[PDB]
Amino acid sequence: GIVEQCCTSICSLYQLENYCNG
Amino acid sequence: FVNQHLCGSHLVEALYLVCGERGFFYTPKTR
Repeated sequence: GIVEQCCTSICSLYQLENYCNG
Repeated sequence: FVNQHLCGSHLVEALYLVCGERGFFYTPKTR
């Protein structure tokens, strides 16, 4: 789901905001 | 800032800090 989108590929502050809303 | 790798408890800690005073209201789980 959400962990892979920062774990197996890099993520941004805008993604770290979205993971709080999802 | 530049985009970075984060997994598990470090991905939770980073999303909680970027979400400021909100974060999760419940205990965290990997998804």
